[PDB]
Amino acid sequence: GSALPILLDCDPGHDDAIAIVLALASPELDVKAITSSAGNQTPEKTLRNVLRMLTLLNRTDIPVAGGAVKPLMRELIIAESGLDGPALPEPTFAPQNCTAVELMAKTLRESAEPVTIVSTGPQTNVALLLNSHPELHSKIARIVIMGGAMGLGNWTPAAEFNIYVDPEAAEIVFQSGIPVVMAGLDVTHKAQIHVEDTERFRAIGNPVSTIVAELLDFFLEKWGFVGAPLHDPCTIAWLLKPELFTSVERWVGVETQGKYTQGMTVVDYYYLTGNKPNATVMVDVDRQGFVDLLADRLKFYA
Amino acid sequence: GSALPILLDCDPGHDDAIAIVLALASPELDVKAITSSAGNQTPEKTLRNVLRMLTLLNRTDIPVAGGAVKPLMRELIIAESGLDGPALPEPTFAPQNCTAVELMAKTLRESAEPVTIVSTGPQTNVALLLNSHPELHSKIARIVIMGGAMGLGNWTPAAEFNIYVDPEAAEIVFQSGIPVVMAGLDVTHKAQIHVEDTERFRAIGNPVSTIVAELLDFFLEKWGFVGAPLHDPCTIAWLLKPELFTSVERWVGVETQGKYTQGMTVVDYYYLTGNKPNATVMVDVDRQGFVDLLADRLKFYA
Amino acid sequence: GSALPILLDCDPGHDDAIAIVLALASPELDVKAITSSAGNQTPEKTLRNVLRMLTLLNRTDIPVAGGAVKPLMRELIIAESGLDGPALPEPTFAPQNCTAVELMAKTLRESAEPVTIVSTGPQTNVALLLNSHPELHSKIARIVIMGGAMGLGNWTPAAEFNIYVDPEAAEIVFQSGIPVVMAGLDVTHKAQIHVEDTERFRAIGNPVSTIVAELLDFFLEKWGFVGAPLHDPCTIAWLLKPELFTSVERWVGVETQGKYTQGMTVVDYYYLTGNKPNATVMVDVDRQGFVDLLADRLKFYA
Amino acid sequence: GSALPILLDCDPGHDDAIAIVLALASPELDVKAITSSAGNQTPEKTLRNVLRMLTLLNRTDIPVAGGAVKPLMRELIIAESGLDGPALPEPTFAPQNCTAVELMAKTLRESAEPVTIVSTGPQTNVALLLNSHPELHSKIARIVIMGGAMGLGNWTPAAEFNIYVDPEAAEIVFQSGIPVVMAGLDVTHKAQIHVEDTERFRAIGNPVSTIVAELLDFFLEKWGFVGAPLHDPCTIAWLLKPELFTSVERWVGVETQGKYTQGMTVVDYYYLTGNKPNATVMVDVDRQGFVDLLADRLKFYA
Ligand SMILES: OC[C@H]1O[C@@H](O)[C@H](O)[C@@H]1O
Ligand SMILES: OC[C@H]1O[C@@H](O)[C@H](O)[C@@H]1O
Ligand SMILES: OC[C@H]1O[C@@H](O)[C@H](O)[C@@H]1O
Ligand SMILES: OC[C@H]1O[C@@H](O)[C@H](O)[C@@H]1O
Ligand SMILES: [Ca+2]
Ligand SMILES: [Ca+2]
Ligand SMILES: [Ca+2]
Ligand SMILES: [Ca+2]
Repeated sequence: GSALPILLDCDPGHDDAIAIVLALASPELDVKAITSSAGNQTPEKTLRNVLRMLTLLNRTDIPVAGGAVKPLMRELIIAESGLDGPALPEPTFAPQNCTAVELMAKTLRESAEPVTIVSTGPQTNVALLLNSHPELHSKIARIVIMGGAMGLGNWTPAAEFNIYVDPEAAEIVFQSGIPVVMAGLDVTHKAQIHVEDTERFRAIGNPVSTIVAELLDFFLEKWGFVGAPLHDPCTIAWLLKPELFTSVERWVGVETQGKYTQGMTVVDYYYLTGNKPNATVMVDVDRQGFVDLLADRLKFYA
Repeated sequence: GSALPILLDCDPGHDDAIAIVLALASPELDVKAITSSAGNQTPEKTLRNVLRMLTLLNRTDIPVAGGAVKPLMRELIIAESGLDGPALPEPTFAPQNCTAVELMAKTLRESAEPVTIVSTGPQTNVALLLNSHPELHSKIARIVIMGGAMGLGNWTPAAEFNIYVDPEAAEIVFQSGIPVVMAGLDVTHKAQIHVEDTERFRAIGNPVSTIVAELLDFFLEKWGFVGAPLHDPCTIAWLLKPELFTSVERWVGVETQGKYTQGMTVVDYYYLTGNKPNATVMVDVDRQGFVDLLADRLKFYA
Repeated sequence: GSALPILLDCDPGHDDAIAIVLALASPELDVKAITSSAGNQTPEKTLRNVLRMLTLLNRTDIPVAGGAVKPLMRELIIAESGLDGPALPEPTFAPQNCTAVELMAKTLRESAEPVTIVSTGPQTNVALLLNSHPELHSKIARIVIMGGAMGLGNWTPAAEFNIYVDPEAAEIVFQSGIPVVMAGLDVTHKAQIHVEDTERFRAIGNPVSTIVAELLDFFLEKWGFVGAPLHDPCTIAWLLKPELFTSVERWVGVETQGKYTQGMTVVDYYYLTGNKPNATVMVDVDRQGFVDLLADRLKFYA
Repeated sequence: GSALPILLDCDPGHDDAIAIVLALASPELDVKAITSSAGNQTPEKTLRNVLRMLTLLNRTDIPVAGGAVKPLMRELIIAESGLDGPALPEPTFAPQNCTAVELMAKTLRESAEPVTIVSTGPQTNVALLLNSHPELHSKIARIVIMGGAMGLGNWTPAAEFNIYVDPEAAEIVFQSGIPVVMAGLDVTHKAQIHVEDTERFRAIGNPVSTIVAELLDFFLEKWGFVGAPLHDPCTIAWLLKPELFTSVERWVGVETQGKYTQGMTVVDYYYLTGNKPNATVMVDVDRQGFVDLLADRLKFYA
């Protein structure tokens, strides 16, 4: 029958690109559209990068649209192409002549079943969709994000990059009443790709496994990591094999006003507030299992 | 030739309704659509009220769409129909099968010239349009709002109602780079309709002038007002006869974080900041001239 | 209140252009869109001509779309710009990024009341609308055409030009079950503009009355006419002042198969068939009254 | 990579339904939409039948739209549900809120590559698409029809049913300049399913192979057939395995005017006219190979 319908919103970005690769190697998922957010790079670059990845993967049938050019209430800060390392093809196809929100809305309207949204850059497009289309909330099964940290941030002391870029958009997502699943730094810093794992991917032997290895190569070349955290593919991996993860439901609030804490995801892990949980927070992963999943799925491109 | 194209976004609301009446009596203006915001009443009620007013005025040709159901990042607070007083007709037509933002976007796309947006409730729809359609900013001539106060607020000590309902949306408007014109309480509290003026409107003698009088009657039945301030029609009046007003260009910022000041419009009247002006702020009005304008235009419905 | 909503489909064409002028000088009518058919000239030229006329008339607010590039089942035959004579402005605006049928459909969907279609070239676009949008038939009040002849044709012995170009499309219109009103050659050959009438239009003295005179000049420079028949404006004139015309309801069939009669409108004037009437056929006009109407309306452009 | 994109337009109809089954069991094909034509049954029934088949097959992700309610220029004639025999599920999903032509156009616009149209009922929707969207012809790779007969007809002496229902639409398709491939009665009368073949399908053992057998059962219960011709699946079979067929390129004209020959496909097999070929005409099939293909593909539903 039909697969699980998903909308992927992202800002490639090496790990976003690997998330695309993993999703497209997974027949359990039906990627309905890919839209670009601005974060890792400027909106022109993230859009171009989605197109190049879909060109590489011979999935020009998936509609693409460029999203918001900046955060809701803040100027854009960025992380020279945004996908440096491998030689990638020029796009062989054009994005749709609409915005990301328009393409997401069209998908939700057209759909006969609730759609899962996966957003692995700043939450700007997702927030705009939620606020502008209250009539389509019933068509959203859940929103699976890469962003936030119960613990320390990777951009400012308290904040992870994606949330920091657009804290207001993230807060809108968490306040929306739609189930939210969060792959924060607590899980992604455990999802490390060691040099031996990149070697393993390279040894798979096909052009896509090679490109994935090259993407991983370039990024790697105080945190105390053995290998590089591979953040965005944790969202897709969780959809495919949730048994690889430990996840808890807690209340999460995004700080938008603090002097020293803008963009922090405040997670009420110990039930200190009266707040009902609004998110599933990933807190652990079987790292070898995660690597095994990526390696197995890369055989799709043989 | 063609008139000045406008998009009217509002939350009727007695003064919003009078603003509709004034706009539709003015051949210099071409009202392209009317959309409803939530503020004065719930979104179902403000939508119904737009429809009832257009039914009354025999302008069922103007497309109508309901907007956002709540503020961007806040729960809705409201000011039992929202237009109490006169007996109004049930709607004879349906709203468009799209959202307010969709209808605004379609208008801007279709337009051969920049369109003036007039927004007299909370700025929620306008902000969603600005953020979701960066490609359409060049199609927006200016945004004329009723909201804010250089001086004291009418809802909280520092904040006027429309801005207070959605401070984030108002801030997005003021930060947008599109010319903004503000009819705040500084001007609207001067735009008082005295009992003698309502008598004058009633003496015009047609069904619409009568309804306007009834709307004014009901609202009237510490501020030190002689008559009731008629806020929202100041936006339309400024478009028709700017010579009735004194306006200055200053920097305006909307407070979104303060303990005691959320929703305040902070106006740098005395050039104390380094900030370049982003708004035209109305600070005075020829009150009798404003009343004369309304009375003259009401003859349209003879 | 609101005016009579119309969709104008045409192939300018000097008389089509004069029909546009007359319609836009008439506040009783609300021209919702103008679309171009191919007939008098190629589809690129008729589209350009609509745009030039709307530019001249300062009505760039009326949306324009190009229609079908050829007849349904036949190659295009045409009557070097298609509006030769006057110097006309280059367009200052673009057509909509949709087809004529799409623009007509959007209009009908958006409308709160049945819309009158006026089609003064071949019926190609109208037929495509009727067949492709059966759900919108209830939104069409009537279809007013310029085309056909109860008597002799002006293109082949039995056929008038517009019907001859696309007989199948015309037959679809007449078979549609929507009220059809026909300004055929029986009426239009009586609607002659004499040299003295063109002088009168020229003496009105404004740039548009001058252009109309120039259009009439050029066309004029066996039929036994005193002046040139002004065909297409008879449709608009009938909407404005039906009392200027004598019209009868009869059955009309369009010949699509005959050896010698393709494109003939067969009118059962004497009730010789069992067929129920499907059209209002204009058979007479008060010519001076028609000229008076045009001259009076041209004062609009003073 | 991505599969071959197709638009399926059909009027189920037992063989149309089997064509849907075959297409959805074939990963080489990406069915972008299914639209309904009127022919075998009324338009309400063919639409319902598409929905029931997609419900059965768990492919509610494929968008569906109802098409034209009657032939272009003729009243509808039909072949009590239109899919009698098996118990089928009620639809679990709704058709799109647009017409067939609108859905086809949207698909063609959105597509990054030319799309193959397969039409197995009357050509009404396809013709409307071709005439109304000349700008999208370059997005149509080819049109594969079931219809016509080089030899004798199955509805009137000279005409096959699908062409007879709408000869004008078929003629528009053949005149369009887009490559046309025709599975006429010459091939479909050879594509017979014997009782032993239905037994074989039934022995495959899954719910879908069972339903296919039931559909074949009911239809069977002067022509000189051993088994029932299975017409519409020949189009899909030709796309999957053209080596099963013998096909020739010849000129084909559809008769629309004849006294005794309306709806005939006139095939210039012996090059007697000066006309350049406009169609690929299927003239032979490896019947056992065709049955083998259906049986192999039915294993998809195990
Ligand atoms: O902080 C993690 C995020 O930063 C970006 O660099 C990655 O794409 C990821 O989504
Ligand atoms: O505070 C003024 C605003 O409050 C509302 O009651 C009016 O409609 C006006 O827009
Ligand atoms: O035959 C009359 C028609 O021919 C065209 O030349 C005119 O525009 C008119 O519509
Ligand atoms: O004549 C063959 C056609 O008739 C219909 O009954 C079938 O579905 C097929 O498409
Ligand atoms: Ca990312
Ligand atoms: Ca208001
Ligand atoms: Ca004409
Ligand atoms: Ca069929």
